Amino acid sequence: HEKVTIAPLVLLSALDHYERTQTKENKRCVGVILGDANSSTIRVTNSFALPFEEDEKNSDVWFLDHNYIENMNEMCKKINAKEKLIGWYHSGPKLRASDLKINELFKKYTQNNPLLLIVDVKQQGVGLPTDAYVAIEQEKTFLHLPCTIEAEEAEEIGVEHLLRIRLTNQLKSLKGLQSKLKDVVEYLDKVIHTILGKLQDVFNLNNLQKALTVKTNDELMVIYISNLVRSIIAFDDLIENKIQNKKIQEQRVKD
Amino acid sequence: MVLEATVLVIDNSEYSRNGDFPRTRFEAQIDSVEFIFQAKRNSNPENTVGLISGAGANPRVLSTFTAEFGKILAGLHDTQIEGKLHMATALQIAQLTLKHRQNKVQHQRIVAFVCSPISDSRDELIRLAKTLKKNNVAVDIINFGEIEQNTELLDEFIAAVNNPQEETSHLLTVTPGPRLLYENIASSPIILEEGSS
Amino acid sequence: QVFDERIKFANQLHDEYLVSMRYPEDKKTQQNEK
Amino acid sequence: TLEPSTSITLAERQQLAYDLSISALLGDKIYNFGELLHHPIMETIVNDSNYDWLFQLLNALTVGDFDKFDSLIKVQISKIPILAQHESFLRQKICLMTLIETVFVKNIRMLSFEDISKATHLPKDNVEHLVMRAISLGLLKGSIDQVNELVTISWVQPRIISGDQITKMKDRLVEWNDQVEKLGKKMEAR
Amino acid sequence: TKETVYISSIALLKMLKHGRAGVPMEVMGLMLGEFVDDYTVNVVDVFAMPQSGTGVSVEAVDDVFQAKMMDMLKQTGRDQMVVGWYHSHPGFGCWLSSVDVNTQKSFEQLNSRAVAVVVDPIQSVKGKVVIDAFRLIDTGALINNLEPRQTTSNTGLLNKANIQALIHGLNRHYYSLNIDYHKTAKETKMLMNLHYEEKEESNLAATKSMVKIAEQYSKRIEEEKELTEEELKTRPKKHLSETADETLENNIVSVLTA
Amino acid sequence: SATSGEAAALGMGLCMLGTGKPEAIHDMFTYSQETQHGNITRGLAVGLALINYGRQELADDLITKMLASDESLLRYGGAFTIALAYAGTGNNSAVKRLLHVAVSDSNDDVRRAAVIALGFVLLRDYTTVPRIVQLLSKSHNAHVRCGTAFALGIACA
Repeated sequence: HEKVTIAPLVLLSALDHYERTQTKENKRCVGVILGDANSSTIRVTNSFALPFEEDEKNSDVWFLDHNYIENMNEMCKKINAKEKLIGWYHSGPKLRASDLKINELFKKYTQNNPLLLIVDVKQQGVGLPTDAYVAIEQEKTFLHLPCTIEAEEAEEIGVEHLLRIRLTNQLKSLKGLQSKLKDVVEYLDKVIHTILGKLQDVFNLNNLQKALTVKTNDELMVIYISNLVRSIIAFDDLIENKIQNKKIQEQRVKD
Repeated sequence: MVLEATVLVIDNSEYSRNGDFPRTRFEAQIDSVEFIFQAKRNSNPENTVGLISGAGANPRVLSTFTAEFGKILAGLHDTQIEGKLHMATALQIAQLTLKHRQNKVQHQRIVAFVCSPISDSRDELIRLAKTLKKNNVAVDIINFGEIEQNTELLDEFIAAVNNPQEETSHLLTVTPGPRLLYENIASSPIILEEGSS
Repeated sequence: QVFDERIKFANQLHDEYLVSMRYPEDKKTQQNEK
Repeated sequence: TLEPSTSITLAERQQLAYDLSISALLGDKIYNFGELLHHPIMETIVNDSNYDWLFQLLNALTVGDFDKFDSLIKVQISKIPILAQHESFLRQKICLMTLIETVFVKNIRMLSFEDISKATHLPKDNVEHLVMRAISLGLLKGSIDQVNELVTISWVQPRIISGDQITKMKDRLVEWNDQVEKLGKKMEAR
Repeated sequence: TKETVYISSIALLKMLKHGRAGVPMEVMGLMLGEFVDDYTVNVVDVFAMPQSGTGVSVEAVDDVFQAKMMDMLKQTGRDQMVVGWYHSHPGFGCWLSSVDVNTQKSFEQLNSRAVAVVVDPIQSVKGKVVIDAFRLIDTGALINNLEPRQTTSNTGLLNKANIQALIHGLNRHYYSLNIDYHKTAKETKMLMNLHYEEKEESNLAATKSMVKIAEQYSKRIEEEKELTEEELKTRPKKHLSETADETLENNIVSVLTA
Repeated sequence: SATSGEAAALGMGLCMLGTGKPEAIHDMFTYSQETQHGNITRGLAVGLALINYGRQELADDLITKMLASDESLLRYGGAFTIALAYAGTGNNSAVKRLLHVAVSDSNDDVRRAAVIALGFVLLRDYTTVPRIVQLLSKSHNAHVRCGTAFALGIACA
């Protein structure tokens, strides 16, 4: 499928709009993103912040000002003519029921499929909390795409100024397992469909990995064979340094 | 008289296309917004009028405060022509809209044109009227064409927000006589007793 | 299992290479040179 | 799309349910009786006047009595030649999928000819004929070995009608959560 | 003297991306923030001026476009006034020309606290951003001639030529400054997200390597055979060590898949 | 007002010398984080070091809280707190804490504050002072080489 790539300028901007706005009482901060969604890799080069207010007890009441949409368009076209509105982002990982109503507001302004961006301001997860969903025909479903970081000298350089393998992956696997454990327990309390369909396919596709263990060790010893000649070459580097240091000792005594 | 923020709430519901005005009443409110726009813009040097459609299109906003009538009149033709009117969630949209106005010294006022009566209970309007009363928000209700087939359901909303005419709680009843549309709200105390016309 | 003990002999000699390296050269800095 | 709007009255549902009963019995495409339980088809109609044959579909496929199939459809319907070819195609899927979940323990889904020959009451020639037809449709990735009398079957069918394995798979996820946690703590110290 | 000018971490990436996009034309943008007396300049948010082909002249500043955008920023949570503007100088150092100084003099009557910042997005790609600020004179600590800018430490004058010629004598239209950035505990982890999504991407390199696993180790061993004969004809080590180091890391990752 | 606030921060520290007031520790530390003034914040960090004088292990409560903060000015005064409390006869754990602050932290002002604080804990013996200084005087970050230069001027003078 497609891919989502976001520069750290957009990631840091969405995370800094929570403290500046001083949003409290468990509310959300909605903002718009700019970029080019026409290619297979969506690149977000710009982001903004718009005022958003929605009632917690009533999900049928929402308000969004359209002046900021027309004001930022006239502002960007006078600066960067290659940037258009590809969608919008939210302030939290948890999805609400208003995602379908907000999608109808930008469908007239956006000339392509609206991109749903999800950014966690709390950063209570592991790895990259930022999520990217794509709304397509289901009524409507949200297809998620992997989010990456843009590699360029216009962004990552400023990151290096501010700031300055499997062990991390195993901790990420525990996060995915705990999500399925709580989903099954909470499902039984509400009773006594798409999740159960894909759950039985995981078990049948690590008890099954033991059948290939006979053929697994075939390429495992090759690593040790590659490491055997790897360690032998390491002696030629250390012994040559000993011979080099031995010649330095003779130069200091004769001096 | 002084600077104020006017928000016009129209009705896109199914009964708004009736013949209270010649041709289609759904297209009649095009002149109603234009009449208020020309009256308020000529009274004060800086004034803006908003537009909110809460019937059948969900609580959306066609146009916010602006000084141009081009996009306001154009958005009325392509909007939703039929639906269900809900005045409980529509007035809450204009409340948060008044914070986006130009000057903070402008008087808060909401003008809503109700075509058909809502099917929702009137208990929600009791707590809604007390919310706008504490923030000193002027409420302008125009009820026309719904008085024949039903009693006014917004009378309880006005009774709780009831205030003298110098502050809030302005209730109007248009006589169903052979009178022009822009002349119905002209004789009503809306643009009367102001600085200039 | 045999391949594991062979690499241990490599890392052992690397640490034994670090046992005496700079030690005979420690007296070169304190003694005044030319 | 009929239930939400566009003439939700029961006038059009009575003529539609008559077509749903004919398409479910004859149609070999999507399961057999599985889709009938999802939509309230039999709940909106009566149990008599040739509407009872839908209930006999679940009892004939699970049990397998030959007297049930003969009385499941009379001559006013079965005279259509479509059922003559699909007569053996209805019971081939249910009897096969029943033996798959029964033989499954851990890594072994393998079946033999004698296990299928008892359920379908057919010789070894008809075993490879009926099962291969369902495999070619994409329902199973496995195959059949005629020499060693072994049938290897992979996992394709999503196996709907859950609730038996939900409590069982919940403890299996705990086993995976424990193995990763134990091996994860060992990688921190060493 | 030396003065510490605090700049938010969000303003750095915005001023860098704006000036780096267009290489020529020497773009410009405004800033927002607060002040602490005369010895501290704080920058919170920055503003982006519209593009013009005049190269930052007196006609490139639009008061109509500036007044309309600041009214929308007050409703988005920005209460801070304009602390100055930044000007990009690609290919050069940090210095002010005759046009930049004359343009800077036009804003002295409007806001005397305005700060003219010289940013170089081109030469800042080495990991250390080269940037400097120039503040106007609001006095109140000064009048005619006095000694502002306490807390004198860290870097020196630098700049190029004329700006460092007169510091205490003429402080009016130009004097040197320093750049500092303020961070918090939450903003640190915001850029730490670079390292199960990455777990699947880590196995993608080993997935395609399983087909070439015979050809991958073969090309490495045959390469080490030619490097070994190089040391035999010597009577080298750097080329042999760098080749072997790439093979050691590839073997450990393959074990991680098991 | 930061004009007269710089003197008030350094004035209260001389009154808290020796034992000092226990309630003055939490009041000056909490107000420093809520102060937006540059000269007042750096002055309170120096004042916190003047509060605890000769406390040795009794000052570990304030030392831990000051070193745990991510602020630049708060980490500056944390090195002087160890210097005054451990002044004269010191502890082996006091110097170890000063060495880790001048290495891991990237602030040039905090690194130089930890290396100059080594002269106060070594006041017991002035002979072994240059032994540590000669190792830290050859390092990079000339700001550190300045703080190590006074280490012989604080003690061996």
